[PDB]
Amino acid sequence: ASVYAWNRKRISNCVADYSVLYNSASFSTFKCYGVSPTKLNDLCFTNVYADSFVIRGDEVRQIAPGQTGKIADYNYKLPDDFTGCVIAWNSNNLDSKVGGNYNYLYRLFRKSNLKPFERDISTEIYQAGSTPCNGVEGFNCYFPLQSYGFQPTNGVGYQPYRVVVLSFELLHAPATVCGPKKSTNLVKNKCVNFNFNGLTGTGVLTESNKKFLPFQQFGRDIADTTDAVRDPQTLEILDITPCSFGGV
Amino acid sequence: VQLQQSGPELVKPGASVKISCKASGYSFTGYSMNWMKQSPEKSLEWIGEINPSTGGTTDNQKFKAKATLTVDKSSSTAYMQLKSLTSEDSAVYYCARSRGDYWGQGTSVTVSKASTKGPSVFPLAPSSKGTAALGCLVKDYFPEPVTVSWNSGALTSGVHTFPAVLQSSGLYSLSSVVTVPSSSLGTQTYICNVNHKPSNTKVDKKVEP
Amino acid sequence: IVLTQSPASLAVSLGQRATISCRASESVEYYGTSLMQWYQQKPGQPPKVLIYAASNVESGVPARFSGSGSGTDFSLNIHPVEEDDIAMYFCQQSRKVPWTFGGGTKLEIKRTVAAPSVFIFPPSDEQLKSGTASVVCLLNNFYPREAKVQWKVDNALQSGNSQESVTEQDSKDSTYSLSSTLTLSKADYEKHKVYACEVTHQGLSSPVTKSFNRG
Amino acid sequence: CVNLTTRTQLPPAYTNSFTRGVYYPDKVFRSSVLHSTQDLFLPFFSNVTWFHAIHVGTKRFDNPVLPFNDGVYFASTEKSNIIRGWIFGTTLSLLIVNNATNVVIKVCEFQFCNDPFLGVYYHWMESEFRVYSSANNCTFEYVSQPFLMDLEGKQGNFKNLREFVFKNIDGYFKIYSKHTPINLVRDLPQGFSALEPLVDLPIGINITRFQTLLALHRSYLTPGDSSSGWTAGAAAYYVGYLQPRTFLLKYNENGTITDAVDCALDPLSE
Ligand SMILES: *[C@@H]1O[C@H](CO)[C@@H](O[C@@H]2O[C@H](CO)[C@@H](O)[C@H](O)[C@H]2NC(C)=O)[C@H](O)[C@H]1NC(C)=O
Ligand SMILES: *[C@@H]1O[C@H](CO)[C@@H](O[C@@H]2O[C@H](CO)[C@@H](O)[C@H](O)[C@H]2NC(C)=O)[C@H](O)[C@H]1NC(C)=O
Ligand SMILES: *[C@@H]1O[C@H](CO)[C@@H](O[C@@H]2O[C@H](CO)[C@@H](O)[C@H](O)[C@H]2NC(C)=O)[C@H](O)[C@H]1NC(C)=O
Ligand SMILES: *[C@@H]1O[C@H](CO)[C@@H](O[C@@H]2O[C@H](CO)[C@@H](O)[C@H](O)[C@H]2NC(C)=O)[C@H](O)[C@H]1NC(C)=O
Ligand SMILES: *[C@@H]1O[C@H](CO)[C@@H](O)[C@H](O)[C@H]1NC(C)=O
Ligand SMILES: *[C@@H]1O[C@H](CO)[C@@H](O)[C@H](O)[C@H]1NC(C)=O
Ligand SMILES: *[C@@H]1O[C@H](CO)[C@@H](O)[C@H](O)[C@H]1NC(C)=O
Repeated sequence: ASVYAWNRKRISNCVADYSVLYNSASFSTFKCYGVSPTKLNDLCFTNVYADSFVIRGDEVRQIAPGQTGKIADYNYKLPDDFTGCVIAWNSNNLDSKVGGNYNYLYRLFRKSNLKPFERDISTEIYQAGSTPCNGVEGFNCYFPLQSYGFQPTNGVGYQPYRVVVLSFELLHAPATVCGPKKSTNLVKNKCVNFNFNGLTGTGVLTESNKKFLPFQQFGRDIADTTDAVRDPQTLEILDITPCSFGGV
Repeated sequence: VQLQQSGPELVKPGASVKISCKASGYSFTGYSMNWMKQSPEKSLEWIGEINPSTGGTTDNQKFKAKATLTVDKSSSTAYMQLKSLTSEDSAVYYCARSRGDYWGQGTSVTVSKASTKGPSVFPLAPSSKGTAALGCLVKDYFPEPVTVSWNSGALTSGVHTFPAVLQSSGLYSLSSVVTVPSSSLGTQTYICNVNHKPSNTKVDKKVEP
Repeated sequence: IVLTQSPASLAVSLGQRATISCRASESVEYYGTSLMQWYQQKPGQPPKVLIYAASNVESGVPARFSGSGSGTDFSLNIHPVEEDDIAMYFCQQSRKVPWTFGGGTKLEIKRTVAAPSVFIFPPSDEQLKSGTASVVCLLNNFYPREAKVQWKVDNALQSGNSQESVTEQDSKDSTYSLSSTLTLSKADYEKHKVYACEVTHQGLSSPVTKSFNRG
Repeated sequence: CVNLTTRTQLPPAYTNSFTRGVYYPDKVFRSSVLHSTQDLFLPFFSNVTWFHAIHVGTKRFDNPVLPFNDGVYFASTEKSNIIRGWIFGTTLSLLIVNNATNVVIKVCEFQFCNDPFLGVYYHWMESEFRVYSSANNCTFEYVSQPFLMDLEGKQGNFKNLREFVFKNIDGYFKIYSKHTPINLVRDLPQGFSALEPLVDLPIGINITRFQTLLALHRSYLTPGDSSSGWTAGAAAYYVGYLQPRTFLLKYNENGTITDAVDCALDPLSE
């Protein structure tokens, strides 16, 4: 999608892995804010919103919560208190044809700069104030968006490249999504401190013949003590017997 | 998109003939088909602005006069009817979309009290003395221009054909000269061909000392 | 608004930047944005536009052209001036109703100064028979535009009866070709004998005289 | 949309809940033990509102906008695929529609039309949707699943019982399901059945109103205007409201709940 008609995708209700994006060398122009880069997998969020737009090189600094340029203020304005953070990737060769190409459009003329996270698609041509054009292109009345010519050989920061912006917005509702985390191998016959899907304790985790229902995941003993737990990785039920603590 | 514009005018003072600008690939709904004036000098100014979709026109207040700017969208053409004229108001009028990213070929508005006159060819003899120069002088023709060639185009090097000039007679004139070493003056042949299709006049003149 | 544009003739070499400026009557900053318009016209061509507004540029226009300004002060900048960048460049306004362009901003290809060779053509006897006589004082190639041609008819100043013709510089020699014509009646011309033209130019330390007599 | 207007009044009656309407409070597994748990449950032998859908005349549907009232025990009894889904929300907005090709749970802010229904057309295929007027955000969920529902008229005495417990706890709209073949004639049967949980649906909008979502029968033998193609398949459902109670749940050897006792009810159960 173009910058002014920036495409939005909701990736919520789904676990996404953030580490692979960091290990990518192509997505080198990584400048984002708020949550720590290592802390993406650590935290959970209610929503996962992705915005996408191609722009020139010099516009990397222009589009940010702190810095706002004319193209940044209007086409797509990041929130000042930006909880999500931006990813920028250089894609000059794929986007740009020989001697430039003409497929993307940027919008820069309007009376009012858009509020944060506002999409405007209207092609109504601005009349430059008092002079009414009533929908005809003239010296005062000009088309809101101008054709975007892009090539790596061009000048200071005119190289075209793609930008993807991740916004979390976890405040409203329970955090349905989480980053991948806490994967560890299994050991059976040894007193060990276990954490099986949030179940905290210490004991000997042995193989069990008795089975839960496909519904039920945990299991308690009489007097409300944990007795067996189904293994989340591979669906089988392992019984628990805490290791010996008899006196001497 | 291509713009067609018509056409050559020989209007006399006091009259006004509507100039046509055929649009062709124009969208004729969102590009103000603006009108501007180019004279036989730099002297650019904006004649008027029209709205193809709306119909209202905005015009320069200095010379509002009686210029009739109509969005004849049935033919998708604008029309200059600049009522009331004078010999001063004799310049090319251009029609262009929007700001003028693509203009029109333009029409020669020649408001003159005079009329068509056939050209006259005069010999400018070679210098008495080394590169000597000779040529021909085209005088008193209307309207501009006149096509001039040397030896029916056979003489090209050293040939200068200066642009036309307007005099108080209401007619036009120019010169076509050539510079050659004096050795040619003895034998070489030089004849200038002058054609004025508006008067249908063709004159071939020998230039010799 | 009346826009007058400063220096009206700059010489530019290939790849050389230059600034030709435009001053308006007042500030064009109405509505919080300037509304000046910049146009280029090759000799005998439909003049295309170079800017959407104060800063932007039309699509299809190479980025080598640029310029900007504020209020009543605007200017141009073209670092890569090529052969095609030789035309007449006008500046317009769009705030007040009388939208008006400017005068001339001729760009010419830079080269070394060349002195103008001067030649004189006396009217022939065949022309003298008709009822007119034209003396043609012509310049054979010269780069700088500023030149003056003055008549002397038995050493007499002449004015109000002449017509001059100017040609654009060719892209290769980059030298102007100029001509001037003194038109008189046959009796008026044949009354006097000594007819000469004086050419004064910056490439000539002294003016040059080309003279003729009847016979 | 389409205001279906052939209703013949006959205000709904009340029936006995008997010993139905008990789910699994948590994912915990137990075996051969009796656990006393405090949670929201439908009290035993409670009055449940018997809503009908019959055309035999007396043509009448039952699909009001009922208040949620802290959890809802719904129970449809069908011989065919008659009751499609449910609508929740405050002002009417959860949209759990069994749309005969897909189980769509679009959770949006859309404001639909009155008398929500879909209607199916008898060449026994579907007709249209005629609800979900707006779209709005549709932010929370849009989960669906390719399904095939045989929307037809199967004359009989109903053999389906889609027991359902819908409640909203900690922002999660937990849906507990249970299906049971019961013939009977038109009433709610006895016999204990534990409604094993189906889904949890992390949402953020709290629900105060509940609406049943039906389907009409546009046919060739009674076609016409909006009020002509009714052909109401003989079906019904039952609605009760949850109350905070402490129950005694008895688990079997393999972990399924076999019986339960309401602590308050009669002194013997106390
Ligand atoms: C975790 O992954 C393993 C393999 O990636 C899945 O278990 C495999 O199941 C197939 C067939 O059931 C066996 O042939 C493989 O030997 C199993 N792999 C291993 C490593 O034992 C398992 O289903 C996955 N867990 C899920 C999907 O919950
Ligand atoms: C069905 O009938 C009802 C009541 O007779 C009408 O619903 C009205 O719909 C309009 C929509 O513009 C609302 O503004 C009114 O508030 C509604 N009124 C009531 C009482 O609900 C309408 O005639 C029909 N509904 C439709 C067409 O959606
Ligand atoms: C359930 O039924 C339709 C059957 O096609 C589902 O398919 C959607 O159809 C619409 C329009 O035909 C498309 O825009 C969607 O992309 C389709 N979805 C999928 C997953 O293919 C649709 O999901 C549901 N429609 C309704 C109205 O509930
Ligand atoms: C709990 O688990 C299963 C539930 O069916 C019962 O085991 C069944 O035992 C009978 C007779 O031995 C077999 O015919 C079935 O095939 C078994 N079913 C399964 C799934 O293995 C078990 O008896 C139940 N416990 C009770 C009823 O106390
Ligand atoms: C509850 O059900 C009983 C049994 O049918 C009935 O007698 C009583 O009136 C009902 N309560 C109402 C309708 O409020
Ligand atoms: C999206 O949600 C906001 C706030 O809940 C609401 O104002 C807006 O109308 C919604 N979008 C649409 C398309 O209704
Ligand atoms: C129900 O939701 C509304 C709107 O989200 C909110 O104002 C109200 O406090 C909520 N009531 C609860 C959570 O009891």
